[PDB]
Amino acid sequence: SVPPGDINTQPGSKIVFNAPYDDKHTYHIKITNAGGRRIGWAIKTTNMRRLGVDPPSGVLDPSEKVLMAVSCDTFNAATEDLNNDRICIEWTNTPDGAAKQFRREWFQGDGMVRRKNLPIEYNL
Amino acid sequence: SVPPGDINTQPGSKIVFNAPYDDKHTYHIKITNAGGRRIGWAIKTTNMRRLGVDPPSGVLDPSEKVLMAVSCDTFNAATEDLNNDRICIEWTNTPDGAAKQFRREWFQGDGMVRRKNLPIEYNL
Amino acid sequence: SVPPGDINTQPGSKIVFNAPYDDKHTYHIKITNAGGRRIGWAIKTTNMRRLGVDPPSGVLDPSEKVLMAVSCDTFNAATEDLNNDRICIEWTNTPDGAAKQFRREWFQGDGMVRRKNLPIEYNL
Amino acid sequence: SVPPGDINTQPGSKIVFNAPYDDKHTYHIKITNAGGRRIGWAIKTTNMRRLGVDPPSGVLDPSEKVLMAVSCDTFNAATEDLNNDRICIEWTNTPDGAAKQFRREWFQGDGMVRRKNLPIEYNL
Repeated sequence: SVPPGDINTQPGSKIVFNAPYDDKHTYHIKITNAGGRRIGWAIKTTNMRRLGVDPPSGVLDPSEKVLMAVSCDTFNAATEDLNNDRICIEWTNTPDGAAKQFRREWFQGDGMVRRKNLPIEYNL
Repeated sequence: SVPPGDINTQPGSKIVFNAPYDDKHTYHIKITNAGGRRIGWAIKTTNMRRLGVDPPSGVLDPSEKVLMAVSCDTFNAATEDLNNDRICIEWTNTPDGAAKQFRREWFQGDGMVRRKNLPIEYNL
Repeated sequence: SVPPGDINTQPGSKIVFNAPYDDKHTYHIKITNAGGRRIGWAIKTTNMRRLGVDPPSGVLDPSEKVLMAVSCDTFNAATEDLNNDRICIEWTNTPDGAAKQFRREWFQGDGMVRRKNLPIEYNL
Repeated sequence: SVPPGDINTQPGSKIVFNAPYDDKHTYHIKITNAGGRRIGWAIKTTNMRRLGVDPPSGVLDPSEKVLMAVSCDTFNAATEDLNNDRICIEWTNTPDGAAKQFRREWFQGDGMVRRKNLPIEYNL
């Protein structure tokens, strides 16, 4: 079809997790549909074990926005890696007559898919 | 960046596998860079067990073309599923000064990725 | 008297506030008495208006620890200064036979006072 | 950093103000840097109204010394408080490459601060 529009994030470059890490911390993100047509987006992390999202996917009209929540479980910054965590944002436009309900398919089918990465910075 | 150009396939819609399935059959595909800029492409199947590709990924200048070979091992069209096989083609443009050598990364970064599906039709 | 012992913080260098700034966010800090004797500590910020602490002061035995909560009200990262916020930690040892209850006086007295700074980093 | 060195005073324990109190009396103090490194010092009184200092703060190399002048305005011993006056001496070491010029900051900063009290004795 036609390349999708951009989205806006807050933060818009990274995301910092401040210690101490001995309690489930919950940060937030603002997704904003900068685009002209609707969109479908979905999130992917690098640590299903540690991080958590919700909601993991959705539909946004244009100029519409959403607030999703990232979680971080406890852990041991001493031991684990901290340079390789990331937050992945995928989105694409929605099929000519779509319903407000995310449909995985949209990605699977032939078409264009956009990305954005939000890396996690661990602050000790 | 900028949405990638289209590619051309032969076949361009599906791909049929004719029985009997008692040997390893080897079909072919023609990928053609219809685009204006170089591209990086890579293939994904739905049955790592049954199908096989080669080469699995590459770089194509514009108007350049390639011939890849699909394989199909023996099996038992009685017992297994045949409605769910697929061939996946992913491609994207290449970084402003790239070396002719596919680099996975190209996909990983933030940006645009195109896809095309070639479904496998089993003919009994 | 005798120079006070060190304390440990989590984080231990700075503290990041991630946008968006349209909701009161509440971060935490871990203070830990690395010292050999009891201590009295108290906190000072640079923006009584924006930030907030609690508890603002206390007493910690040795090896004892505390968790204080920093708050951040809403604001307008476009208007305000963001390079000049700081978190101040002051502590000193306690009088030979003290009761666990912070006493301002301890500072006002004759002897030694230790300071540690936690600067606030605003992440947009 | 590192705990500061001691200083020496003359007097070194108190300071007496002899009546009559019907005129501005001007006493003196000798501050002496007993320490190994430079220092920054500053004075605080308990009666901005009655007492006065000058100079109020300075820098002293090691073994260097200074003479500051305390003032005492007229008043009415017969009724005013006389048990609560004090003279406060604060000092700390100076930043590795400092300019002989007192900088308030030094105190505000990340480090240790020493005190010494000179109480005022009113002699009737």
